[PDB]
Amino acid sequence: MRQQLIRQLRTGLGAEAVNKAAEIVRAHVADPQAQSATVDRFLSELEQMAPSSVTSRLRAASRQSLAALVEKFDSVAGGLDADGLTNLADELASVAKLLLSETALNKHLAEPTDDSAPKVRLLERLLSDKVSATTLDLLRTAVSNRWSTESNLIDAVEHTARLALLKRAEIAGEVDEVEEQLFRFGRVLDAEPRLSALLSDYTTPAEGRVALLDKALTGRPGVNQTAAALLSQTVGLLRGERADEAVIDLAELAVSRRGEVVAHVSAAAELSDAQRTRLTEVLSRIYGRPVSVQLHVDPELLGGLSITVGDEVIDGSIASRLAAAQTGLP
Amino acid sequence: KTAGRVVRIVVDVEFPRGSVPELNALHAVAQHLGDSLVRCVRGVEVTDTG
Amino acid sequence: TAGRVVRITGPVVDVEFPRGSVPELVAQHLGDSLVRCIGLVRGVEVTD
Amino acid sequence: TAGRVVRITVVDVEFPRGSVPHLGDSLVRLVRGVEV
Amino acid sequence: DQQLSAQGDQVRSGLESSVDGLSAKLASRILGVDVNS
Amino acid sequence: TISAADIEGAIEDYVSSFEREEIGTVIDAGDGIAHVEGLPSVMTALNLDEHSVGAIEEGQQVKR
Amino acid sequence: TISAADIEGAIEDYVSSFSADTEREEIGTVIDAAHVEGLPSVMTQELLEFPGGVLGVALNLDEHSVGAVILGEFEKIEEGQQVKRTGEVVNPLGQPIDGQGDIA
Amino acid sequence: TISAADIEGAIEDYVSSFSREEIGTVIDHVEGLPSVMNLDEHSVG
Repeated sequence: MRQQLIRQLRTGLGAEAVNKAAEIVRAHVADPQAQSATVDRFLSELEQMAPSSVTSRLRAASRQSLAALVEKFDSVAGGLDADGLTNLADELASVAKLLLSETALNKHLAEPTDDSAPKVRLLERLLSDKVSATTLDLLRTAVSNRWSTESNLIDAVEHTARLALLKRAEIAGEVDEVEEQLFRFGRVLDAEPRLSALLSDYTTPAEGRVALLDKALTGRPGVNQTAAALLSQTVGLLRGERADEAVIDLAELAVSRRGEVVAHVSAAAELSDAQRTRLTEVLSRIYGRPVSVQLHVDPELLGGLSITVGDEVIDGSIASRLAAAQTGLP
Repeated sequence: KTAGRVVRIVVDVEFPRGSVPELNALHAVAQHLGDSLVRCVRGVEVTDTG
Repeated sequence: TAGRVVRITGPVVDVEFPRGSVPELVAQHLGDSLVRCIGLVRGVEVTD
Repeated sequence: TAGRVVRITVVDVEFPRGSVPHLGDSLVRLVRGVEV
Repeated sequence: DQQLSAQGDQVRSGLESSVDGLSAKLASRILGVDVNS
Repeated sequence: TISAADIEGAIEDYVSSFEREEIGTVIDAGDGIAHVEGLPSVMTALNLDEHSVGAIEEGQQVKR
Repeated sequence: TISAADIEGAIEDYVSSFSADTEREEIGTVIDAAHVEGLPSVMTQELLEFPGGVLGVALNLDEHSVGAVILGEFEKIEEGQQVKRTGEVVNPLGQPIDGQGDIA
Repeated sequence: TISAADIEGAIEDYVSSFSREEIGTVIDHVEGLPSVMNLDEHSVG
């Protein structure tokens, strides 16, 4: 019974002490100098941290076929001009919506078969002249391979379209602009679930949803044209994915094309340019391959950073330290 | 807002992401089925006490 | 040419192999290059 | 206007829309494809 | 237990004085740089 | 991408395209029951449907 | 007699020993309830930590998710929570329930 | 560049753009009848 009382004393003292510590932390970190110092200390820890040695949904057939199709696009899209790329993307999106609309045609174009000649003949007879030669070649390559499910087919086509647009963005040299715009649109779509839900409903006609997107946040004066086109094309062909998740996938793919990895860094406040460069360098060193850092701002962190790449998270948030202290009591 | 709507009728109720009631009383929660659905006229608004 | 564990349901283990390397009866061929063989981690290499 | 066998389990036959003599999608519950 | 309860009520008041030091040290630890407060 | 009713003819052409022998492919096989994709002309192979034929190693060629 | 010296020391040592160093960690998300997406390297029968100190064990593993059996206070589990992997395979956990104290 | 109110203009404009008696069709189960009193998002038992 004595030790029972002692334990009650321990829990009470710990709870009050940790509450006082939390108040002290909150008071001390309100100063922006405190925020910057916390971020700098966490970055130091990050340099001290050891490096990490280490389209998933696609199965074997779909994944291999998509690899073949992306290789084919890389081959064909070598010297195509920017206007040609805008075209090619347009025809690819049109064909994707065609396949989606014509369920029977997609079905017949889906089943794997040892001989690809009948499928190629079918495509040529269908749209030999309705689209340019490069589109014909890409679609022929896409149908030649096998797909685990018919859906993957259209996915592959859609992928190519996105790639094409990204390519012209690269030709424009504004890859950074389009990536930033795509991430911002993903943020606002996630923040406004109603807009995503109204856009993420294929049942309604696609033209109306595209017009809604254009008028709401995509026809704005200060929006990169390539990003707007990519987002409108994505929503137009949308199959049932959440619009915000679709935009996040677009941004992730855009960064992937540059060979980098997206790192979602959550901070209490915005970071300095020097801090941003240091963070990018340390994250690249830890993960090896270069990483592009996207800043979320959340006051509840109280300081530090909460980085996350892939399925891995480095939680330096001060609030996390406070929670650990709360749960670490005897 | 943050009010769900009946989807299937045991009644399945679909809530906005980030507003799913905890495993709660609703007015027109047994399981979280994912995609912000929970299991407890289709489309009637549903509110959570919290 | 070596498979990788895809599902671990107690003793049952679904393993995925490359296209032309599926082992022969591995208690069952689930199709799509998967087989259902009878502290494991998904993705660990499996050798035929 | 003539149906065709799709599954032979019981036989399922698909018919042109508006010609269904009923599993939906115009199906109704030997070589597959023979016209009915 | 009444003697024990009285001891508890006395010691909790006695130790309330030192909570400032413990909380300050804990904040010092979970900030990396010591906080004087 | 205007698509007229040519599709309906085209599919028919495709449907007719598939003198050469009809070879199926085992898609899965367990518990003594196999499924074969292909063999569009196979006679009633217990269960037949638009996907496969319910009659060994995956990928084997199956004679009609 | 309950000397306040030990009373204060039992917390002073903990405070002086608290060091929650940021550890590079692999997480997942509860998709329904619990099934957890992510945790690619989770071992079969691994111990998982859900928010609120809840504990689960990973039994069913597949390409989509991880089925985890919660070892108590399942009512605290919500879709979207973050699940951490402990990396390792009196109540059955060894925690005393009588209340007589701790155990070595 | 984001107002968060022009979004409202667009969304309610579209909702108004949508706006008759509701008629269901037999699928095998009735599709449609969104306001009908075994109900699920696909069809009606």
